[PDB]
Amino acid sequence: MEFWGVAVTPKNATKVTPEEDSLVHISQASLDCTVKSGESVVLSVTVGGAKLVIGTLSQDKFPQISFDLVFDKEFELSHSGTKANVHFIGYKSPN
Amino acid sequence: MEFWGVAVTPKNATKVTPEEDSLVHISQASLDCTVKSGESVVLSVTVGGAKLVIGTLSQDKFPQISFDLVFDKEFELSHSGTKANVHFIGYKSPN
Amino acid sequence: MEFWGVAVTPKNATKVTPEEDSLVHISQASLDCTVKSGESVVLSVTVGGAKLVIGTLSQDKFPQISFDLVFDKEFELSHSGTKANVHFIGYKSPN
Amino acid sequence: MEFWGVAVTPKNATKVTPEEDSLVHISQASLDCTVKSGESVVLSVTVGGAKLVIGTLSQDKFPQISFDLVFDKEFELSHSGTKANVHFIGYKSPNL
Amino acid sequence: MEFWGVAVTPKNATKVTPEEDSLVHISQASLDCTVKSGESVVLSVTVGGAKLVIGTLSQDKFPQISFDLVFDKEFELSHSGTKANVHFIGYKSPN
Ligand code: NA
Repeated sequence: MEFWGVAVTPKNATKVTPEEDSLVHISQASLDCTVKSGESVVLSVTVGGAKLVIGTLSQDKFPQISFDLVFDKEFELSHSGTKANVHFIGYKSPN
Repeated sequence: MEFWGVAVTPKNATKVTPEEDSLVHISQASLDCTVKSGESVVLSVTVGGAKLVIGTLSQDKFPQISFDLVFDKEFELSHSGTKANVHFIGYKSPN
Repeated sequence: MEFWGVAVTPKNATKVTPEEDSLVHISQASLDCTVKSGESVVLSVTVGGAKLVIGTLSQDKFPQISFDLVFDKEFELSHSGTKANVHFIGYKSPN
Repeated sequence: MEFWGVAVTPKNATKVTPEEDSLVHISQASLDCTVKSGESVVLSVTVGGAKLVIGTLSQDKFPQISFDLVFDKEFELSHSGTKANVHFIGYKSPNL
Repeated sequence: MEFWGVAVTPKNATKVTPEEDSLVHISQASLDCTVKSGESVVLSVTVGGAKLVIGTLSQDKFPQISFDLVFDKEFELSHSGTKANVHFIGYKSPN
């Protein structure tokens, strides 16, 4: 098992490609605020053309979420925030 | 292990059948809001005869829940919301 | 591993008996509201003559709790609510 | 694996000794209120002469915490509350 | 597994170097308040050239976070608080 993480900025999708026979586990998403805002930051993941909401963050009420997410194939993280980045952390492991 | 997720819309149940000798793990349920609302979105699962509440979401107070649920047999997810979908995410694994 | 859950009603204790060499894992407790109420719903477990509080729920502030509880021997669940049931969910696994 | 739990009262530190080659996993701490109060109940553990905060409870805002704590050796639980007990629950398991 | 915990003070980074083929699992971060404050305490970790936000604590709203973090190599913890320490707790295990 190895540390993994990525910072996802406004208006940009991050593609993540697990290595063959490996997984990416996402444990947490946290706001990295840029400008003070009450905006709702909707987190999404796209896997094989399906886009699912994985939570809503906000600076004042929901600054982070703890998760038990597992990805065996390529996925794309994105969010609706414009006044924050979202930092995803977890780990890689064999599958 | 493999990524798993489903979107559950108002009024309709989603029936999920774990593959033979496999499990579905549900890790999170998150609101995908359609219209701004303070409604309570009661989440239920039906397994065998039995329907159980697995949490209450709301756009403003409880927009997601993190879970450690495991299903070995057919189950049905539904919710009482009318102004949001609920997106369930987790993973499949053996056993 | 197998799905497990129980509904615990006002004023009544629910007894749960793990089979020999099995465990019951409780993952979640959620309010199943009957009448709208601000009451505090204190959750208890009794195991071998010890009674312990395992959380306090409320419809408005704490409608559910996520847990990592393990029971290898008979136990009883009860709560102090009168305007809701509490639905406990998790799984059985080998011990 | 086996159920484990202990009640920790005001002004009483509780020593817990895992069995040899075993661990205690603490999964939850919950307030067992005695007198209605907004006090902050700071939970601490001491292991090997180091005392660390494991969380803060309160009757109104934080009545419980869910944990993934593991202790392989003797430890001591304590808290700062005077108007509640704290109930700690989890399990024992082998640790080889 | 073995108990692991560290106290991280204002203005000081804490470097951790796991043993080879071992990991540090961090399970929680909690404020150890020094003076009453509503400050936001932003938690960060550095792993090589990466620096990621791992949550935001506050004495009044977010005094602790529970998470599932894994570090296999050197890392450094820090936070932006000035009116509290942050206590990070988890366990060491083989990798
Ligand atoms: Na399994």
